[PDB]
Amino acid sequence: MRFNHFSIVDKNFDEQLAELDQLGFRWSVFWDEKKILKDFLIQSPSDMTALQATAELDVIEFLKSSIELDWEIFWNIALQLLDFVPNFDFEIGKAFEYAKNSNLPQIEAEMTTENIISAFYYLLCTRRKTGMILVEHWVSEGLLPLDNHYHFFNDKSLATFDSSLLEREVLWVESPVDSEQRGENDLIKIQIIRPKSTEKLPVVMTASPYHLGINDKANDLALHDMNVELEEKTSHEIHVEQKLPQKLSAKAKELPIVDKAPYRFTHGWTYSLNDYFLTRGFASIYVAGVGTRSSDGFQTSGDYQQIYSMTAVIDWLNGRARAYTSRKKTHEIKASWANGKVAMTGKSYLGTMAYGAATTGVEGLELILAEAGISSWYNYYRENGLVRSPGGFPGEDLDVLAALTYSRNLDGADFLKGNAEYEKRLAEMTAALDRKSGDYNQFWHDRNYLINTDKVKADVLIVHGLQDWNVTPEQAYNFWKALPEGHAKHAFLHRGAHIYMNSWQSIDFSETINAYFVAKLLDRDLNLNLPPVILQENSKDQVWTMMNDFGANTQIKLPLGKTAVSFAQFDNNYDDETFKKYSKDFNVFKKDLFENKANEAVIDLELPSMLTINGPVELELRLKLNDTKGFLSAQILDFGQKKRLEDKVRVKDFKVLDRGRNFMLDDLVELPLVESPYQLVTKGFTNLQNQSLLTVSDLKADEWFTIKFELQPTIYHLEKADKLRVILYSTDFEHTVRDNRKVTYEIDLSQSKLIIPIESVKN
Amino acid sequence: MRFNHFSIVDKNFDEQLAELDQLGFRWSVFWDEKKILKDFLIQSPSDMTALQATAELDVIEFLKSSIELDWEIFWNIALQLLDFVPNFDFEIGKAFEYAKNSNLPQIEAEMTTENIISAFYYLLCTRRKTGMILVEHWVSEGLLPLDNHYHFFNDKSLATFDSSLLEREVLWVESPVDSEQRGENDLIKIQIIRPKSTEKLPVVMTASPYHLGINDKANDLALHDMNVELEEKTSHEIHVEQKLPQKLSAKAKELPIVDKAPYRFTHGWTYSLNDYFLTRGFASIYVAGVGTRSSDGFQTSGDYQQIYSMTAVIDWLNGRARAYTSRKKTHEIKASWANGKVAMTGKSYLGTMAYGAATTGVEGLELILAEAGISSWYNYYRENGLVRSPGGFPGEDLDVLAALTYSRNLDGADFLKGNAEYEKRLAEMTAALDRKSGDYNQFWHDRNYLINTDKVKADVLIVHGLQDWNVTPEQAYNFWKALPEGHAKHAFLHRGAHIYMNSWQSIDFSETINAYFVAKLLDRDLNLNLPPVILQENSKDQVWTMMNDFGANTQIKLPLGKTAVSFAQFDNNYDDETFKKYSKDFNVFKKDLFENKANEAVIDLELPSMLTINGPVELELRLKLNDTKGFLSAQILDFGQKKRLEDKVRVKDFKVLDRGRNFMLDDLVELPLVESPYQLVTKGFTNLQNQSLLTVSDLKADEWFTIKFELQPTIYHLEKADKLRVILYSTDFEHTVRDNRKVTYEIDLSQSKLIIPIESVKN
Repeated sequence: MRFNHFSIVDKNFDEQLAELDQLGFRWSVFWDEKKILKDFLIQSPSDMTALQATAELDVIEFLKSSIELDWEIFWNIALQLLDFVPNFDFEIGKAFEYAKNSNLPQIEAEMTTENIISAFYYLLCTRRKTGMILVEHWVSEGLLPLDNHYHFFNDKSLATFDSSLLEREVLWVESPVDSEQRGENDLIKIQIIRPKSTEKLPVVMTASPYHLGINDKANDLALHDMNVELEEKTSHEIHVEQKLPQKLSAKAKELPIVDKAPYRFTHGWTYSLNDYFLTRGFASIYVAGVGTRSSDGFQTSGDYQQIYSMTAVIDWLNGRARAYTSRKKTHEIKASWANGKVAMTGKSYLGTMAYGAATTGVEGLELILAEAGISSWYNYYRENGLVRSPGGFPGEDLDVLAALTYSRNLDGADFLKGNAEYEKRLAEMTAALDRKSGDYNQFWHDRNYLINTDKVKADVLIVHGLQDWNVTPEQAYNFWKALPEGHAKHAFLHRGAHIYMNSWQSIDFSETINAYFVAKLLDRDLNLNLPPVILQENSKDQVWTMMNDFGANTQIKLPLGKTAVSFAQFDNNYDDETFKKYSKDFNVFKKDLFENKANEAVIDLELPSMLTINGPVELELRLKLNDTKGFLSAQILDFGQKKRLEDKVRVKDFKVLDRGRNFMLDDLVELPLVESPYQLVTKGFTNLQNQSLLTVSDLKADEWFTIKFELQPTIYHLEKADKLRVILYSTDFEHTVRDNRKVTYEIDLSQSKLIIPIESVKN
Repeated sequence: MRFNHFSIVDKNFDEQLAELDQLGFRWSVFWDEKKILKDFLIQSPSDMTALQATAELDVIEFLKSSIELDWEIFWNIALQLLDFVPNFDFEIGKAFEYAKNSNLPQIEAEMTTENIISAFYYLLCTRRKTGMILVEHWVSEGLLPLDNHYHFFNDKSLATFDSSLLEREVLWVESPVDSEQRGENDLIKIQIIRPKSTEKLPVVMTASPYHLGINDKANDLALHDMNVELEEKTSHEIHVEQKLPQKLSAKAKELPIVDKAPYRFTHGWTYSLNDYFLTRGFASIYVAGVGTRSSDGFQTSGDYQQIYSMTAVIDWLNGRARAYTSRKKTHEIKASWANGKVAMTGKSYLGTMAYGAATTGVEGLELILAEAGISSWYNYYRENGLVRSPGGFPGEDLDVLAALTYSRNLDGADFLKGNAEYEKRLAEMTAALDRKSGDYNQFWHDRNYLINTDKVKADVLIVHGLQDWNVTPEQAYNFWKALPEGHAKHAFLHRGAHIYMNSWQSIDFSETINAYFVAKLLDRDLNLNLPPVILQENSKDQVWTMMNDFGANTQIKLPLGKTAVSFAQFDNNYDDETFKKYSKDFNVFKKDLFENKANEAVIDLELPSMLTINGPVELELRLKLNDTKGFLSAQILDFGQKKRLEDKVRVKDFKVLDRGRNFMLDDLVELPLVESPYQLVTKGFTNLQNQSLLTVSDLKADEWFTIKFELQPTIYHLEKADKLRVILYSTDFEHTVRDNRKVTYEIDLSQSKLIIPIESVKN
């Protein structure tokens, strides 16, 4: 196995001794090393009598013997404390080497009392085989009491807050939006989970429109039919201007103020990362926003009205907004328990709200941890003037999502009063989507946060899977690039798909975030020094590395032509039998597509030297077709039998992650390295009539022309022997419209090039 | 969706009113029905303002209106309380019908105050769509306080015990066994989890050798090679006698007695069913037994020494055995908090310990809930004088399991002191297994609990999957049949494989067990009337029914011959290329086998009339082969495209099952009904030299002979149009040894019959 640590903060010896002292390890520099070892074991929750010290002695016998401590014996014992099984996982007497091969943090210096003290200090910061760093594992076993006070170790907050004393309250924040123009402010319900504390508490907020329930039936009924014809566009230029929603201010009111919230709740969805923080002194707040269960308004899905319905919570936490005990607005409640500092978490739609909220510059929002989020809704349901369904979900669009998350209709009483207004507004949204052209427009522009990144003041932490074709990498890439120069930002890019990564064995993600959260939300110094991007290497088992940026400046060019006279063509139309079996199951189409058994142009490129792709690949193509309309599709896969990481996790151990003290037990998981015949590196699409998103032009039939479009950005490393399978085609029975007209594409490969941004590395 | 209830206990009106009163619903027979409805909603944790009463009014408006209550309005509201979404899951105004089609308990009588009161009473006993009965759902939301006192409703214990006050203690019970003959009693470590209570507490014990860890490496290394030759047997008769282990008594000792256990623990594996009971006033005790981590002895795996190491715990709970605070035996501890009543739970090895423990007749052991358990170890690793690996695990045997569960070696300090003795005893076990003949012997006889069922005094509840080929149905079937006449016994047979069934949406299993457990462990009357067997119907979605017995007396006979001159033959030997690809992956072999693409004899039988198989199928065959040794294999599958239940569960909802108050949240799951080309009904194997397990006979080559052997028992219903695919063959690359010698089998189909026990049903 292999470990990777990014959460270990370097500390001086005096600092180390002081922190150890706080944990009950009161040592001095002139103590004997075996005495320090003995005290370390005795003061801990571990069972000394079960530990083996050497090939011939257990720990007790070793302590009684005259044999002196060396690094091998130290590691024999340390690995056992880290949950490794001696004689089976590792060889007693070769523990030092085993630790080295596992990439565990190790002190490499002479055996002295001072060096031994540091080895123990950092051992406490080290991940166990079962997913938790030693110190937290021991804390969960009783090392420290549950006193509901902050206790820090290596700049991390420990789980010293009693989860049995958590308060679960409900209240409505008065937002400055009127999504349905009723002439009143929309009240937004929020759920609060906070530990007991004698001091103001930071907040970890998750804005989830899914939180209070989902409407699957309405979702399936709104689903769009992909089996339609591709409409031709007229030469024209698209014009847009940015206009932010006007904040509505509620009048003055002399209402009485209550101390505690009268309404409470017990069950609710939670993000395991938020739970981890609850016992570490961080309250959680979940908001569903406008158009959701128990709240007012329409499900404006993505625009700034929804963003403001969420950020109102932050205003309330900072005493800049009003909250009531109920929707009757008879009593007001204040955030007397909060310090006003906030951090947003969650993936997908939740990460999307974090990006959006960040672009408002709201004070108090200190940082966002946006995972698999959307920075511009247009790219989630479209691509270069084309209708492009999210990976795995054909027929989906913003109106289908609106129907899914308009949870107000989940309550019969609410359905009765607001269903009419809802359908009216959903129909208006559906027409605004313009699935006919698939072009960018004002409606989409109002859901593009990239144009407001200049207002971002919060630190930005981005998490994104490089095999996530649902919420494409461009989403993270674009926000990353639009952020002003010198802005505090970091990205974690893994190889999974649309999944979380806070329960993995290969990286100390939660512990790293812990350090970052305490510094930003508790007003402390951030001693943690993280690189620009933390990347999980492809074709490697549990290997993580660091990069300087996402998107390199250097680039090499590979011609698609193998000769000076190389032409390639393929049809758009399939036989009616094959066309209908591809439309019924896009997975069979993908299989054939990848194996060159469908209408396509395949180019197998032998790689010159090893290289690391870092950024969006560009496709410069010279083609022609016998029609005045059409689009092009392209997929690039790492072709050939080889071990590669799957995009779906596998379980390592069940319920070994304790988010407190027998609180929300979680499983330890990890992406498996398995042999595959190939793997998708990146893909992209473009409407041949869209030279750019804003300009549509006429297309001339039977005439040669050249197009330049980028594919999804990514970071992928290839060896000099690997092969890149470039697939060019039209209809994609998973993303684009399915038009079966008789058209023929012809590509001049010798005039076609593949531009690839590569990590210079300065190897 | 469809629900099935077996936990609802019938109660008189006076009883109903009294129980409702205890929940805070203080009603009288002369109250108006709308007033009762109003009080019911107001006194509950539900949100009245979100509920819809009619197609035009919400509940509040309905209460204010003059419209009277009828059964349709009642169900409109009841379905919402049961978590169904009005207007989407069901049609407002047609709620009564929807409830009927979902098989929900319904009162069918005139609308009166008395009938309305009963409808509410039983509504509280009814399962919600999300997996919990209404009353328990509301209790988890605060309907009743956490007072650590027993509260009963419809004969079920409610979750009124505070999980935050659970005590987790460790101690060692002095067993009466000396598995390694050291001249001392083996101390057995136990983990106790008990809620706070002012009265003696029943106990729910789980004997799990896996509990404290498993040794996967040792498991893989002990794995046996299946690619070996089949040895011929000599005519002889096997002789066995039953001899129980002599209980060793520890001498007297004047040790001081402590009040509370000094040793404690925090983390540990638990069975969700046991957790469910913790908050309902039932303590949990987990034991790993002899040869496990922190306990003395060898891993005797299955014999009565291991059984006694577990039952010693029950003796201690009843003041008949000594327990110490530590292995130093300096202080004694007594079970002052226990009432002495015990119930055993768990599946597989754990269910096996329950069967075994039951055959000892130990006082205090009131009942066992044995799931997928083994009643005789021989059948788990053998079948009719043949080595037959557990389904899915080729090469496994008792010694491989011993290596897996000898968890004492997981501690380095223990490895040092007892590894030598361990390997010595494991080698002795391996030789005793006699994989050469595969015959029954004394070693196996000492691990056969079926011969001691006359000593069973505890009620017996059996749970077993009819698609579990790991731990075959014969295990449950045999114990069921050996139980003395009139003995209290019940069986739940589902269609899953080696899985649990206490978190399903289609059956109220936990609630049924709740009622059974309180009556038996708390000395109360058992008013619950359960049928002999609760069976989940095949080829049906969420349908459960009841049967009078497992194994019918009636039987029909189907000839395998389609004509008077019908012969069939097949080889044993395959080409060396095919033989090695089948040995590397038995799944490809099974695929070919089922699709008649391997060396086999297939008989497609058209069924005359519909029928329900109930018991073991018998195969009377007349065959011959050119050899003096060999075995026969047979599999019978329900052939043909049709919707069938898979043997693996699918998730319905995440974390909706609360085992307390935000305690051990669990997912609601269910076996999915999907279309399949076929499905295995039953299979069996036999050594042609074994007329019976105890008599081995010589085999004559090129000579006709007839054999009669049974396949695995089961209950499967077939329609008159279904087809039974009977497959006869030799080598099974999943269960039996892989001998590729050149032999030819010939079967006389006209002299061969299929005897099938059928449920008379008296249709």
